[PDB]
This record gives sequence, structure tokens and C-alpha cells, in this order.
Amino acid sequence: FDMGGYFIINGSEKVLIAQERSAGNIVQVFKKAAPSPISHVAEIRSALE
Amino acid sequence: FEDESAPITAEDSWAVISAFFREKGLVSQQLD
Amino acid sequence: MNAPDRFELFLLGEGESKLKIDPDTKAPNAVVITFEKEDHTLGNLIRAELLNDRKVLFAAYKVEHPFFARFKLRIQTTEGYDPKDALKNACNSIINKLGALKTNFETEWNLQTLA
Amino acid sequence: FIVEDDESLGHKELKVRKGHIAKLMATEYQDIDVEEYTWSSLLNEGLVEYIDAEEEESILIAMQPEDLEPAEDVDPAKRIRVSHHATTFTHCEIHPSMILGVAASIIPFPDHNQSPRNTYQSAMGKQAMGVFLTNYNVRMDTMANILYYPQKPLGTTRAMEYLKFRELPAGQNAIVAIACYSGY
Amino acid sequence: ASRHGQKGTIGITYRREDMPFTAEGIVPDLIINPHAIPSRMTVAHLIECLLSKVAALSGNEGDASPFTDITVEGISKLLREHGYQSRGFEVMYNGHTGKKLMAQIFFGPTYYQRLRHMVDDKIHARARGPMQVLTRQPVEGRSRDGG
Amino acid sequence: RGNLMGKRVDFSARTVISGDPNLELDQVGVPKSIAKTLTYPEVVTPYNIDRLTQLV
Amino acid sequence: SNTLFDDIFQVSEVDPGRYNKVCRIEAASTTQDQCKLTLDINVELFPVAAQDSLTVTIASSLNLEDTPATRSWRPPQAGDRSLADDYDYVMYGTAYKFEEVSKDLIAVYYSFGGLLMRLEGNYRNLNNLKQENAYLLIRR
Amino acid sequence: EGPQVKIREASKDNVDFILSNVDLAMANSLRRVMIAEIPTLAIDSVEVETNTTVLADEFIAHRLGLIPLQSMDIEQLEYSRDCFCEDHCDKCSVVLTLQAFGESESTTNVYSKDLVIVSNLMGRNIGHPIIQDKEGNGVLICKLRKGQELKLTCVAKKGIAKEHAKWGPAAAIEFEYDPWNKLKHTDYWYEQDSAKEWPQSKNCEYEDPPNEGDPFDYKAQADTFYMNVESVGSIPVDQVVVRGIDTLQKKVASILLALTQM
Amino acid sequence: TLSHLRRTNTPIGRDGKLAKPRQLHNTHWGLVCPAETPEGQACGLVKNL
Amino acid sequence: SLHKMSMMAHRVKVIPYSTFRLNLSVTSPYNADFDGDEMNLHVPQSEETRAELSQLCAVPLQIVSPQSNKPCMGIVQDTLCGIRKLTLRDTFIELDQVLNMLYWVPDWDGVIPTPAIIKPKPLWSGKQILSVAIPNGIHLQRFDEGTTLLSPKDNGMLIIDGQIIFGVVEKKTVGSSNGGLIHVVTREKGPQVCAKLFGNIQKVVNFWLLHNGFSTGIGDTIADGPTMREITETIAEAKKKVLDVTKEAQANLLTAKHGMTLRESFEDNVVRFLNEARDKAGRLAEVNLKDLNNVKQMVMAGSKGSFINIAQMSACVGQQSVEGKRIAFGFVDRTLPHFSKDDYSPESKGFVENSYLRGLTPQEFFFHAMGGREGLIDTAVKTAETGYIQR
Amino acid sequence: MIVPVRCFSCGKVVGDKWESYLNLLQEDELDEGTALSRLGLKRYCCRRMILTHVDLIEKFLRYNPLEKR
RNA sequence: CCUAAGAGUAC
Ligand SMILES: [Mg+2]
Ligand SMILES: [Zn+2]
Ligand SMILES: [Zn+2]
Repeated sequence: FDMGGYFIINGSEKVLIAQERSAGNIVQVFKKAAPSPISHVAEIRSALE
Repeated sequence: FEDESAPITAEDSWAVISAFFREKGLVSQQLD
Repeated sequence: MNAPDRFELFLLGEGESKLKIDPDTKAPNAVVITFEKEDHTLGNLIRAELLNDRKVLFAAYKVEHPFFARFKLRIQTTEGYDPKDALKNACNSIINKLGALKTNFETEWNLQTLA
Repeated sequence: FIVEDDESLGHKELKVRKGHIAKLMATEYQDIDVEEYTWSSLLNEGLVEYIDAEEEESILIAMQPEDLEPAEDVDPAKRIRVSHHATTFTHCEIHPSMILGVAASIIPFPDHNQSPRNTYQSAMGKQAMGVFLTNYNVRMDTMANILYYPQKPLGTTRAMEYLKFRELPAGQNAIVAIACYSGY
Repeated sequence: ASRHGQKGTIGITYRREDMPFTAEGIVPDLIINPHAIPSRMTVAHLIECLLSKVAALSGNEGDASPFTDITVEGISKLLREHGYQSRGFEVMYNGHTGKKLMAQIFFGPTYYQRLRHMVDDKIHARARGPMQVLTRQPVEGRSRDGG
Repeated sequence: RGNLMGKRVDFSARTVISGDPNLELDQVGVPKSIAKTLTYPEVVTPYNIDRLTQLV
Repeated sequence: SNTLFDDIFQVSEVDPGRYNKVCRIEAASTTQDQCKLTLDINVELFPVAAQDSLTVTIASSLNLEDTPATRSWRPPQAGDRSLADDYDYVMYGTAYKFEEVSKDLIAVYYSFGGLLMRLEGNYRNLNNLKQENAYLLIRR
Repeated sequence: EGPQVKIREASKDNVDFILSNVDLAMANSLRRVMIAEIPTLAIDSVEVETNTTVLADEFIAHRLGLIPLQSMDIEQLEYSRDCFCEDHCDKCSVVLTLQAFGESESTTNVYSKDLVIVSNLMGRNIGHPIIQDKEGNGVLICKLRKGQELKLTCVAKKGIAKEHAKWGPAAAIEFEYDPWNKLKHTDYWYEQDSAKEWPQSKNCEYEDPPNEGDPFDYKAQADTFYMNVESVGSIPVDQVVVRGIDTLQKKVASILLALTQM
Repeated sequence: TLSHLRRTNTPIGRDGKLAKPRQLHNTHWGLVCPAETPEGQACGLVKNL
Repeated sequence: SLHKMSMMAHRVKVIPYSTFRLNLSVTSPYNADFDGDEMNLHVPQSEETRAELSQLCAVPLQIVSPQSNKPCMGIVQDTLCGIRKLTLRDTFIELDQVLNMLYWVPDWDGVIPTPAIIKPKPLWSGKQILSVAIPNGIHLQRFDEGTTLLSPKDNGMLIIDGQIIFGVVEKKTVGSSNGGLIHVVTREKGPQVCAKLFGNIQKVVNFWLLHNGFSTGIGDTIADGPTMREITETIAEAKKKVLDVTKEAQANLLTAKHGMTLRESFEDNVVRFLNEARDKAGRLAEVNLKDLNNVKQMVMAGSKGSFINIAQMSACVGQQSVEGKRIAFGFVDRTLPHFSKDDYSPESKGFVENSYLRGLTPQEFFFHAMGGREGLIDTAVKTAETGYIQR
Repeated sequence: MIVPVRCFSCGKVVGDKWESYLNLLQEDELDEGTALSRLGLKRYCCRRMILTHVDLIEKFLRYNPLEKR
């Protein structure tokens, strides 16, 4: 019934939690608050795999 | 049943799920 | 850890007695009897048989805490009738009824053929 | 599930039919000689599809096939459902109960509960005591808690026989009375 | 705790003779307060108790899947076919006097989990013990006999 | 804040709470083990020389 | 010990309300038209129908002999003679209000353990009713 | 003269009877005494010599403690608390031995029929585990893979169900009175009709149904209790009832003895 | 064990007081469990597949 | 320990179990349950500290709090429900149970009260027995809605010289309320007498409830056929009114209320209609519920539950709101991929027309999960922020 | 793990009815309820004792013994 | 022994 998917590090069963992140190479445009001089910001987290 | 092309019922959808869990499992994402 | 031994529910401890009687100062001719290592099984039976008495004015029992197996029974009888005498008569009646019931049950069981 | 036009019946219907279900059942029964019909066979024949959240923005999904695919004296005890008044479906849900996770698939009748209670049970079924593994006798774990007599639930879901819950239960069926008996 | 977020600790433990009993001699393994039901609205607890009663009486498994066509009325009718009150209420008798309870008790099997939080692992007392080396104050934690 | 305004103190206990309808409002049930660990210093006085001796 | 009040009433209405053992009856005196009664009665222990004649008496004590409660209630021994032996339904209560309904009419309120009674009539025959405990005795 | 009894069903493990002309308190006291006050024999000490099984030592000890043992002559045995021996002797205990070995390639089922009495019973009728099924094998105590061994010795003392439920000889005791609710001791919960929604008890055939117009009988007390006692197997169910009556009478006589001697 | 092996973690502070990332988003339908999350600081930030 | 009533001086009672045991009435100031709560105990180590602990921080002295010049402790949970059931006019107690209940009162003077009914059978009412616990010399007069000097509904409260003249005893009388029995007793006879009253009332009511019984079940959440049909009719009527409003808005015929946009006015109208629908269906269900309904009895006593709980369990869960608004369009212009674009119907934007008894459809379940998630997040943020603010 | 000896609620011995139950299910092709009624389990306490049991010992017996004689 | 991290318990 043991399903695996974990590592044995120093005899201890360690599991790697799925780390959530913002997707790369996508254009996202965000409105900004009144105090900021910039009103809209269009950003891409450009990354080559 | 007799008609191979007959529409499936809601119960039959639990067969497909079973098939899925027969090939993937529960920790298929980690292993893959 | 803090769990008391189960036999403390029915075994009398060292330095304590089954019955202790204290006169009640609230009403005349009234006593309070503390029964140790007893529970509702005896309390309800004794209370009902005491209430069957015609000269008993008050009869009640209470188990002050389910943790401890003991109960207090208050008996108040008419003038000239000792509450201890009322308890004696109630216990005697209970014994007589139980003996009659045992005899009747034996006689009825002896009539069976499929047992 | 993939839904096609199905010009023979003239209405939207699932691409999966009773023949594919029969082949899947035959494979499952043989596991307990014919060509193996696994999940990959459905994937490679255009029967089932993988849709992510981006593609899911551009599809319309039927919650159940029996009540939404066919075009339109009811039980008063049943919950009120809607037909959505539309027939342009592209995909169909395999089963709604598959939106729940491993911990939530253990809850009996989660739709009859208030959602914070479901969250409490999900966070609390991991603290439940049972059999974590069958080889606990050969494992030197730091702490292990095992039930003497684990019992499979009387109220069991269809999704909990994929989680091996009936094989490794984490609770007991106790006779419960809901009463103000003694004030304790 | 049940599978519906009904957590609770054991208040008192009564023996079988003190527990309320049905006309068939069945006594509950657990007695839970009614007041946990209305505010928390764990109707699924009651439905699963009724379904488990029916499943135990009939031997079939109770299908407690979320979005199926299993209604309370059907379970109640199945229970009524088995000779019990359809809503799960049973006439119970007080264990101390044997008299009938004026109110009938919701009675039936329910799936309970034992949680990891036992009282023996949480009881802790300290009159005088080890002190911190720097601040000369009692140490932290019940594993160190702390304060 | 961690050692002067609030500090760890002795003669203290902590445990789970359960309800008791048979206790008074001002009465708290204390486990026997906790009562055995927590202690109070009673000054030896002619009025209570006897009972204290028994406890000793 | 003597009867503070006595009359004959006809029941015009029986109101069960939300109760299965207690009903509130309204009755009109068959002799004096200014006397009316509202009374909670255990119908389970004393059934009452509409248009029923009830003899109603209010007394200070049940003993036949004049007075020479502060003494605990005792179960009735065999051979005990009391006014209650002549009636069907006996209650014991306290008077908690005396209201001036009009120039002649006064109303007396009684509470028998929560069973409420209101007796309204001219003060010429309700003057014996005073603020104390009383027994209500009813016969059919 | 007194409490009358009429018994409907007589079985080896059940007795169903009617208890008439008796008080409610007496019937409840008899039921409670049967549940918790009847002395019985059960395993109370377990010495484990070899345990290569997959079950914990105290797990097997707990299972053994729940094995019903014959207790017909349990009154001839003495409690271990009031015996002059050091720990256990032949006047207050029965010694059994469970010795099993897995010499079969298949699973070897260790039952209670392999519990062998070692102590000399002195002619009493106690000690034997109660066998009920037609196969002859008792309660399944353990299972052995090939090469697994389980050797242990059990000391069985007498005890009442109050100290531990493993000494309870009464199983479930059905106790009902006033099936027609003529005493109005219950207020039936209902949605539409209380008569239709509440199934009639089987005992309703034994009492006259109400006339639906008769006034409530406020003088009626509680009598005619329908009681079904079940026997685990330690003692016959008729002996269960007789010994319950005996123990209740003993308790009342002890109250009298204390009152007279003080 | 099954829940831990299918656990996803969002690395957004945890002591922040803006509740939007912790909300059950509509796009979470069928991808993460609607009701399986710690009640403490990790509410919504820790998700289960 | 947010306030001084969360840190009070008790008297030790040594018990043979591993848990602290405290009265049910004192749990309200402590904000304590028994689902795993841990509590702390400190012992004074000198006579001065012991004496000031007994004379300043004692539980009876904290009965009336300076926080709201009203009692902080009261009759709660089972003792409340029982005290409502015991003080009903239907509740008559026979001689044996009367004697037991009188003995269960520790300070009972030893006189058996004259029965409320003497012939043809001596019966005491519950009010008479409960009046024994009330100390002599206490007068309380509270007039509820519509009560007269005669009490046809047995509401209100009149106690004269320690005897309950009339009124069903419930949360307003023995609860933590200003002008109630607790306040009057502690301001007339003293805190010790008030604590003794707590004990006596708890003992007598708990004994009566033990020998009477109280439960709750699935049948208590079930309304009969005609009421269910009327609830469905109310829901359908509300949905039809929402559809009419949607037709008016989509035809631009809708006019914006001053101070908000057209969309906000439409949302306000739709939410108001759905909320009043849920309220009306719940009121229909609650009126349908008989006096023997257990949830109804608990709500009437005030021990636990509310009208909204009955409405959600029997009639309709209602409208799920996130951040004070209906379910937002997480997907492009739609809440879920199971609905078409630009669907502003109640079911699309999170209206749960099904009750908990009937179960929830998958979309309704997901929307309810979103609402509960918001509730949990709000609770955590609120407790953290309140701790900071209090410090 | 292994079939409990006695029903938790009432105390009826159910540990001697496990192999008979499995034989009835396998050899006689009965359903669960009829087998439970055949074994004499009439109260649903005993019925849930026998019906809901998970025989984990069969799993534990698959591993080779830690100490083999 | 210290530090850090993680998992939870009750609000
Ligand atoms: Mg809590
Ligand atoms: Zn010996
Ligand atoms: Zn059983």
C-alpha cells in the first residue's frame, strides 16, 4: 500500500512539497494605486528553460 | 450493454476513474 | 495515570464503613444515611420500598458524584417511628419480594421442555 | 470526457460508450486473454482529455452526463438541480466528487455539511488514528499510533476505495446516542 | 471526532448499567450533546448515522458519496422496512431508574476517529525544577519539566 | 517582554478541562497527580502543628 | 379553614393552546353575572368540556375544624378527613395580585405552581379573599 | 405471593419472560445486577513466553481476557483479593496454557479450543472456554504464519462486570414496559401521526390496546415488564437471572447486616 | 501520508494580512481541494491536489 | 485571557482523573469549551497572596462584571434547555421525583412544598420545584412581548418572595443578562448566595433533565410536505423576481439608485431579494416546526442555535458572499466552466437554494466552500489583530 | 486487525463467527445481511462488529517472521 | 546544550 514518491535522507522520509510560483514568459498587466506615479504596469517574468 | 455505441450512465463513470487510478496512482505527479 | 482502580467501586476502603447515620437538623425525626460502595442499583430500590411505607414522610437518595461510588439517603418518618426502623422494614420487604421472585422464576423455568 | 456531435443520435453525447466501459471492466476483472484497455487507451483514442486551468477557460463542462447531455413527477426529497438551458458542451465531468482531495473524499455526505466543518475534518482526519502502513512492525518510526480494531466505515464513498481507506481504516463505528443524559 | 468536525473530549465514562438502553438492550458506545448539532449545522453527521444504521441492519454498504441520488427519505424508508422508527429515534430507558425517557434519543452507529491529542501527553505540573542557565528562570516545555 | 513583563513561573499546572455539573461555581477539579506536584508552604503554628505533622 | 368563596360556573371555552396536559378555561358564574373565572386546569387529570357546570370553592385550609403552609406537606393517611374529600379537583396556590377592575368589581390572581387563575367579581362576595395562600376546590 | 413470572421463550443463550406484580425499581435493579454484579470467571493475568506473531503481547492478552469461560460453579471459587495465597492459587484461580506453533505452510488459526486447563479444578465446573459454533473451534485468538510461535500462560480469576466488562455474563438485556404507552412515560416524537410513525413493539400483542376515549389512569403504576436476557455462555441464562436475584438479595442482606451490627 | 505527498505550498510570506491569495479561487475547481487547508496562518496558502 | 474574568480564584477539589473540572456556568467568562482546551492553574505560596486571592479574585465576586454592569456567568447548555422544559406548564412532577429533586438541593430547608395539584393525584409543577432553589426574598418582574398579568403564552417572568409566580425560565431569566435572576440575587443577597443559586439550579435542572431526556436528530430538520412545497414556491418566486430584475437591467430599463452604478444597484436588488427569500423560507419552516422539535426547543431556550441555523438546515442555505459581494467571475466572465459566459443568475453567482438536509449540488458546494474559506481567513486575521490591539 | 472477540456495545461474542461468515460469503454465495442473520447477529451492534471488520492480519502474515524458529 | 526550520493544539 506504500505509494512512494518520497526520499530517504539520513534514514528519514522526506517529501518535496509542490512549490507554487507565477508562470514564466506570460504578460501580466496590473493597475497601480493612486499614490504611485505609474498607473499600469505590464510585466513578464522572462526566463529561458 | 448490448449496444456497443449506447450512451453511458453516471455509474459507468466510476469505471473510467478506476482505470485512471490503475495507471496513474495517487503520487503519479511526484514519480513522473 | 490518575485513573482510580476499578475495585474501588465495590470494595470498602480501609477506615470506612458501609453505613453512617447523621441526624438531620433541618426537620424533626429525620436522618441522613451515607451508603459507601453503592450506586443507583440499591438507591432506587431502597427509595421505592421506603416510599411504599405509610409512616415515611420523606425518602430520597442522591449520588453526589458519579466519580465516587456512594450515595446519601434522607429518611424522615412520623413521630414515634425510628427512620432506622423504616429502613429495616424496607430492606425486609425487598428481601421477601426477591425471594418470592426467585422461587417463581425457578418454578416457571422448570416447566420448559425446549430449554 | 470528450463530447462529440454524434450525428447518428443528432444530439451531443459523450465519445465514451458502453463498449469502452465494457473493455475497461474486462481489464479490471482480468486483473483480479484480451487486449489491455487502460487509461492510456482512452487517452490515445480521443475518449478522454487533459484540460488545465488555461484551456478550461475556453470549454463548457457538463457536471453529469445523464442530466445535461440529453435534451429536455419528481422526487420532493431530491436536491434542486438546473439543466443550464444550453446544449453547447465540449467536455463532461468524469465525476463531481473528484473535485475533493484525499482528506475530503473520506467525509460522508460532505454536501450536507457546512464547509468549515469539512475543512475541520480534512485537517483533522490527518490527526486520526489507524493503520498508516501494514509493515509498521518492521519500521522503526519515531512515533507510531495504531488502532487495535480498525473498522471500515458503514457510510463509505466511492472515492475511498482508490485511497485504500477500506484496507487501512482510521476509525471505528461506535454506537452514538445524541442525548443530554447526565450533563457531563 | 466524527468525520464532520465534531471534535470533543471524553467528559465522563459510565458503565453499561448506567447508560441509557433501548428496548432491545443496546447501549450507546458514545453519548454526544444535542447542542453540538444546531449551531454547527452538521446535518451530514445525522444523515451518516441513519445511513450507518440502515447499512448495519441490512448488511449492504452505505453509499455516502457527496453528489449521488441518495436522499434522507429513502434511507428513512429502508429503516422503517427494518422495524425501526424512520428518523432514527428510539425509545430509551434511564439506566439509574429504568424509567422511560420522556424524549426519544437519536441512536445509531457513527464513524468516529480517535485523535492524537490524549490528556496524558498534555498534563503537566511543576513546583520547582530545572532553571534556565542565562535568565535563571524555569525552562520551557513539559519535556524538560518546564514552567 | 520575555523575561520581566512576562516570565515562566513555578507552582503552575496546565491540563485539559472537562465539565462537571456536580461541582460548585467556585470549585475547580484538580487531578490528584497535579495536587501531588503543586505544593503550598504552611507555616508551623500551634494551631496546626498536629495536622501538618500527619501530612509529614 | 372556612370557605372564603363558593359559586357555580359554566364553562364557555376550553383553550388547549400549546399544552397537552393543561387547558385554560373561561367560566361565567351561573348566579352572579358579575363573577367570571379564568383558570388553568390539568385536563389530563380532570377532563373539562365546554358548557360544563363546575362548583368552585376557595378556602384558606382543608381541615374541617376551625384553625386554632408552614408545615411540610404530608401524604394523606388513611382515615384523614378534609374538605378535599368532597371535591374532585383540588389545587393549592398563592394570591399575587388584587386589581380594582371597577368601582364594585375586583379581580384576584392566584398561581398554583404556575397554573394561573383570575377571579373577578364585586367586592361584596370577594371580600373574604386576601393576600395569602389558598386552596381551590372544584367538583362536577 | 409477590412478583410473578411468565416466560415466553426458553433458549440455550436467551430467555424471554414477563415480570409482573413487581415494582419498576426492582426490575431495573435486577437488570443492573445482571449487567454488572454477577461474578464470572475470566482470564486476568497473562505471562507471555514466546510471541513471534504479528500481534502485540498485550493485544493477545486483551483478546484472551475477553474469552468467555465456564462459570457454573463460580460461587465455589474465591476472589483473589480475599485468598490467603501470595499471588494466585488453586482455590482462587484457574490456570490455562495457550501453546501454538506455525508448522503449516498455510495460516494456522489459534482458537480458544487450544486453551488447555493446567490447574486442578478440584471437581468444579469452571475453567473451560465456552464453545458455541458447530465447527468446534472457539473464538479466533490469533493467526500464525509458518515458523511463528505463541506460548503463554493465563491465570483466570473470578470477577464482576463492574471491575471490568470482560466479566459480564449478561450480554444485551432487553427491558421494556408499558408497550402501549398507557402510563404516558414517553412523549412520542412525530411528524404527522405518532401511531403510524412509531412501529408497534412485539409486546403490544400481550396487552390490551387503549380505547382511545377512556380518561388517563393516574393511579396506574408500572408493572408487567417484558425482559429478554441473553447469555454470553459463561453461565446459562436461567442461572443468569437466578444469580442476579441472589446478588441483589445479598446486597440488601448486607445492608441489613451493617445496620444491625452498628 | 497521501495528503502530505499531494501537498502544494504557496511561498507568499504567511504573516501578511491580505486575504486574496488565501481565498478559494474559482480556477481551483477540480485542481486543488476546495476544503482542505490548515486553519492557522497557512489557510489557503497550503493547498492539496 | 483577554479579561480579568478569564483569570479567577477557585477552590481546589481533588479528583481522581487527569483533567481540570470546572462548572459549566464559569466556562462563559473563560471562553472555554471541552474539545481539547487546556487551562492553567497557579497556587499562591504565602498567606497574603492566598487571602487577597480569596477576597478579590474569587469566582463569586466576579459574577457581575464591570465590563457591562451585568453578570458574566449564567445558566448555559443543558441546564438552560432543561430549565425551559422543566418550567413549562405541562411539566408535572410526581411525589418520588419531587422528593429526589428537593433532596438534590443542598440548602433545602426540609419542608415539602404543598403540591400545586392535590386531588385526584398530588402533582407538583416544575416551577414549584425550581422555586426551592431560588433564595427567599427575591422579587423579579419582567414583561416580555404581549404578556399580561395572566400569561396565556407563559412568557415573561414573575417571581414573588422566591416563588416563580409565572413565566417559562429561559436565557432571559437565568442567563448572563442585566436585571435577570442572577443579577437580582447577587445584588440582594450577596455573591456567595448567587454562587449557591448557580449550584442549586444546576443540580435540580440536571437531575430533571437526566430523568426526562433530550435529544436531536435528522427528523428535527425535516419539514412536512406542504411546508416544503411552500418553501420551494418561495424560492421559485424569488428566482422569478430576480429574473425580472435581470430582464429590466439587460433591457437597460433599470434605473440606478442614487449613489451607485447600475451594476451595483442590480446586485443590491438581487441580493436583497435572495436574502429575503431565504429569510421567508426559514420563517415558514420555523412556523411549521412543532413545539416537540428538538432544534426548536434548543432555539427557544437559547442554549444553542438560532433561526438562521433552522433556515439553513431545513429551508435554504442562502446566498454565498465573498468580500461582501456575490461569487466573482474567477474565469473569464464566468464563475465556473459549467456556466455560459455573462450568466448573472442566482445559481451561477453562488446562490445555494438547497438546504443542508437536501444536500448541495457540486457548484453550490464549491461556492459554499469559498464562503467558508473566507470565514476561516477572517477568523484567523481577526484573532491576530485583536490580540495586537488588546496588548 | 483481527476480528474482535466481543461486541463493544452489548458484549456478545462475535470472534467465533468470522470464519463462518467468510465461508458463508464464499461457499454459499450469500449476501452480507443474510450471512449476518444466519450467524445469529440480530442487533446492529454485532452486525457492525462483524460487517465492518478489516482483517489486516492477513496482510501482516505476508511478511516473513522477524524471529523464525 | 544552543540555533534554525517544519508540523500541528485551543482561541
Ligand atoms: Mg474550543
Ligand atoms: Zn488463592
Ligand atoms: Zn452487540
